[PDB]
Amino acid sequence: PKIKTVRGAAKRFKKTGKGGFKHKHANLRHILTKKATKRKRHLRPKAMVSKGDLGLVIACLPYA
Amino acid sequence: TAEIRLSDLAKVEGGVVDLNTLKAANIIGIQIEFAKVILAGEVTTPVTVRGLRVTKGARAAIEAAGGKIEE
Amino acid sequence: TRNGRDSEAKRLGVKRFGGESVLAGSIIVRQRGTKFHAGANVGCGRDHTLFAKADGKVKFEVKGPKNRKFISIEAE
Amino acid sequence: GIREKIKLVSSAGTGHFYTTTKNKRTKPEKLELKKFDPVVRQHVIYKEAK
Amino acid sequence: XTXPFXX
RNA sequence: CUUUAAUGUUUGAUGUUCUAACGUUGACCCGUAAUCCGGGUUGCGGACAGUGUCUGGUGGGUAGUUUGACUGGGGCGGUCUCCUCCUAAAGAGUAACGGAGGAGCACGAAGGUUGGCUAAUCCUGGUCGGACAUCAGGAGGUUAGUGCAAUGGCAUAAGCCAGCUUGACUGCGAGCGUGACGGCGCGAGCAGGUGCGAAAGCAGGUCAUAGUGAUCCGGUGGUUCUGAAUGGAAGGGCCAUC
RNA sequence: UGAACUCGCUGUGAAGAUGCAGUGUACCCGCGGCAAGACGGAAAGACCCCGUGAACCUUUACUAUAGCUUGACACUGAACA
RNA sequence: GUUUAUUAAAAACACAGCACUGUGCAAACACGAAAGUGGACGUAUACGGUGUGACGCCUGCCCGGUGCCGGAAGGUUAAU
RNA sequence: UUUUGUAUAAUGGGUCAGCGACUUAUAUUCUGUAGCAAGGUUAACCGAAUAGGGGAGCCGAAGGGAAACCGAGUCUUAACU
Ligand SMILES: CCN(CC)CCS(=O)(=O)[C@@H]1CCN2C(=O)c3coc(n3)CC(=O)C[C@H](O)/C=C(C)/C=C/CNC(=O)/C=C/[C@@H](C)[C@@H](C(C)C)OC(=O)[C@@H]12
Ligand SMILES: [Mg+2]
Ligand SMILES: [Mg+2]
Ligand SMILES: [Mg+2]
Ligand SMILES: [Mg+2]
Ligand SMILES: [Mg+2]
Ligand SMILES: [Mg+2]
Ligand SMILES: [Mg+2]
Ligand SMILES: [Mg+2]
Ligand SMILES: [Mg+2]
Ligand SMILES: [Mg+2]
Ligand SMILES: [Mg+2]
Ligand SMILES: [Mg+2]
Ligand SMILES: [Mg+2]
Ligand SMILES: [Mg+2]
Ligand SMILES: [Mg+2]
Ligand SMILES: [Mg+2]
Ligand SMILES: [Mg+2]
Ligand SMILES: [Mg+2]
Ligand SMILES: [Mg+2]
Ligand SMILES: [Mg+2]
Ligand SMILES: [Mg+2]
Ligand SMILES: [Mg+2]
Ligand SMILES: [Mg+2]
Ligand SMILES: [Mg+2]
Ligand SMILES: [Mg+2]
Repeated sequence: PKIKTVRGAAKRFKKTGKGGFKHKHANLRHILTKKATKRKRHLRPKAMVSKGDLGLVIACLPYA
Repeated sequence: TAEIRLSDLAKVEGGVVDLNTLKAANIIGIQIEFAKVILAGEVTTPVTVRGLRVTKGARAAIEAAGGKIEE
Repeated sequence: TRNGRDSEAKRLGVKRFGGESVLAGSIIVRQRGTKFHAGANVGCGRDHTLFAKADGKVKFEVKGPKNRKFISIEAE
Repeated sequence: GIREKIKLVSSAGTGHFYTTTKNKRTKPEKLELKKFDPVVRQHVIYKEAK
Repeated sequence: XTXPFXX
């Protein structure tokens, strides 16, 4: 049987050009008023999954 | 929506690139409603592209090869 | 009244010692007060981090009638 | 915790707003400040203070 | 189960 | 209006009967040599009761589960996130149910900037006035102060006061620190647009270091980015926020 | 019942030794007897803790539910104040 | 009298007696999706449930809590 | 065997013989190897049946953006040094 995708991972990580994964930052969902504008601003753009986490991400996305 | 290469297009047989033609030449997909021509690969024979968005690059590439681009 | 508490260590200290060649913007010290004061080409941020403003070599000095420690950045 | 969240809204058309707190229990007067409004890209007046 | 072995 | 009182309209509503649905675990007749059942006749009830669907309440009667971890065994007690100092062996880091404390807020000024200013404590003198209130002088030299715990800073003040004020700006960010990670911190500089200053210049909150909660789901505003035949719309995305 | 050519003492040692070190003692093999040892046999400790185990039992634990109970509609009609 | 057949025979269970409380009979109650049946071919001097336990002398104070019983005006309150 | 550590007085085995525990399927990636190579390969099916037909499809030669879309660029932002 085909491996099944961890469908929640596929809603959170996207595979990119050199084979990595972009992902949205954490902490820009609510409780916003107290967080510095600077802080929030650097959380807007997306980011790469870390070296230590590619194991896990990739495990969750055979078909990425 | 699909993308087309300069590298294709010289292979539709009937120097006229349009959705059903590419499709026939098996380069896009039976259900594609829209397709662009990217500056990828070289283009050599002149050729006519009908009803296909075309990037700046691809336009130069195609036009230099003595081809036409009629939306 | 029951002890048991403490707080995460703040990794304060010298990050680049004398002679070290750093790029501009590079933290030279994480400190709490101003043990060190920014000298030439060295900045002082909010927490009193001293950072570099020009690329060059970390110099440590003692200047003034107060005899205060200063960190500067000389061009290499 | 007494202090209470409020929005400052842009006097310009733009629905833009900033966000902060105040001690309604003592400074009930609405809060009016000049803040940059990045839609009109001009320092305009901001109002309201819950 | 009843104290000494095996009462 | 302070609060009552006289017809309505219909509508149920409490109400009155009726009988014909329906109940009869009264009597009788026949199928029948039958305390079942069916039909019939009568008596008694009667739109009640009862049952179906929906619905509030009750419901250890039954059912399925939950009922944390650290711990000088376990339990009791205590503790669980964060901040400060010591233990920590003069870079970082570093354990214990080691030693001591603090936070889960506050401030539209207690933020910005320009100008200015400088404590504590003791002695001497001085109305009410006292060991200590305010006044003057000398000593003193930051032992004061810093919204708060500790530590480190602070006079060029970061301490104190006034004016003008919103930089407690939006977009970004070379380059660093710190983290297994999520992430967290510092940051010159660039662009727009601000305030204070004659100007050089300063300002992206507060002397710094606590003052906090991921993700999902949902709310509000913005924004045609998306829009399942097409145009719309719902819903979704994106940005702000709860 | 791993295999045995299967002694004492004092030490040592995964810390209570026939088997290790030192030393003492003892010719080879039975039979009748005794139970101080072989942490003797039997039974994967019942105490104790642990497992995000099991089962029953309890209750103003949670969540449901049979039952009990409330009303609305249906089976459900007529004539009068 | 009964009881742990196989480590407990007992002071435990039952018991006559007593008290509460339910029940108008198609009874309450109990086994049953139901029909049917026990209760009972009984009918409140009966039948069920609960407690207490011959008998003698007796069984006081408390209804706030928790249960239960009664209430109807307000308040709150379902489907509709 | 399990342990920081076992002659251990901790576990298992009276002895022998036979038997007794990392497999299989489909996905997926990686290494090695073979083929072909900007291409590679076909599935069901067809069949002259391990041939041949069948290119439906799948992977790859293009990315960036949530997306519209743009494209060797793209996004971010009014714009980026
Ligand atoms: C008054 C005398 N008693 C005290 C209770 C001595 C022990 S006992 O007989 O009573 C009982 C059995 C063993 N126990 C121990 O406490 C015990 C303590 O250390 C030890 N056992 C060490 C050993 O003796 C290990 C031995 O190899 C294993 C044994 C003897 C275990 C046998 C199983 N018996 C039980 O589990 C009984 C458990 C209950 C009865 C508990 C009570 C405390 C609740 O008693 C013991 O364990 C009791
Ligand atoms: Mg959001
Ligand atoms: Mg095709
Ligand atoms: Mg239960
Ligand atoms: Mg525990
Ligand atoms: Mg150190
Ligand atoms: Mg050291
Ligand atoms: Mg201050
Ligand atoms: Mg000044
Ligand atoms: Mg005096
Ligand atoms: Mg439609
Ligand atoms: Mg449509
Ligand atoms: Mg010994
Ligand atoms: Mg011995
Ligand atoms: Mg003998
Ligand atoms: Mg065991
Ligand atoms: Mg056991
Ligand atoms: Mg017995
Ligand atoms: Mg006996
Ligand atoms: Mg009775
Ligand atoms: Mg009794
Ligand atoms: Mg051990
Ligand atoms: Mg040994
Ligand atoms: Mg052994
Ligand atoms: Mg032995
Ligand atoms: Mg054995």
